[PDB]
Amino acid sequence: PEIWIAQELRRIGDEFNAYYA
Amino acid sequence: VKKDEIYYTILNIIQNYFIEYCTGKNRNFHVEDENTYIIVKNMCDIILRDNIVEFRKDIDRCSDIENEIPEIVYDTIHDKITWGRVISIIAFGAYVTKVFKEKGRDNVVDLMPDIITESLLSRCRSWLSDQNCWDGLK
Repeated sequence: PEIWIAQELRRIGDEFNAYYA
Repeated sequence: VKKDEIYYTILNIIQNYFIEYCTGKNRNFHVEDENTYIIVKNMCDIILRDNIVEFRKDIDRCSDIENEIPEIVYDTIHDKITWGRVISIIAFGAYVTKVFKEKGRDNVVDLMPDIITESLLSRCRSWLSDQNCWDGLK
């Protein structure tokens, strides 16, 4: 629930970060 | 917790992006730092465009979401802080704000910027300060 959200913000944050320096 | 120049350096940008994202009105000329705002504004608009559907599912899966924002932020960057995670929080924060706005009553909308800025700084202040706040994001 609130933990699933947190983990998806980490996937999104980590992928976003890798593709842009 | 403490409202310093750092607290308001971040809040100014989050507050105006939420405003711009909810009303669709340009805020490039109300923000203190125009160059940062454009960068962060675009970063969040990319995340939203690519993940608005997932946000819509996770949000309908979670009742009582206003009082769960600090926990989501905590559980996103407790093991490590990165700008990618910080931006994802702001973008998802923006979506929630719009969602509570279209649900129709604004008293929460007035608080979302402070709520995430508080949650963000409760764990990342030194990390943000050691980069001169948004300078590290450029």
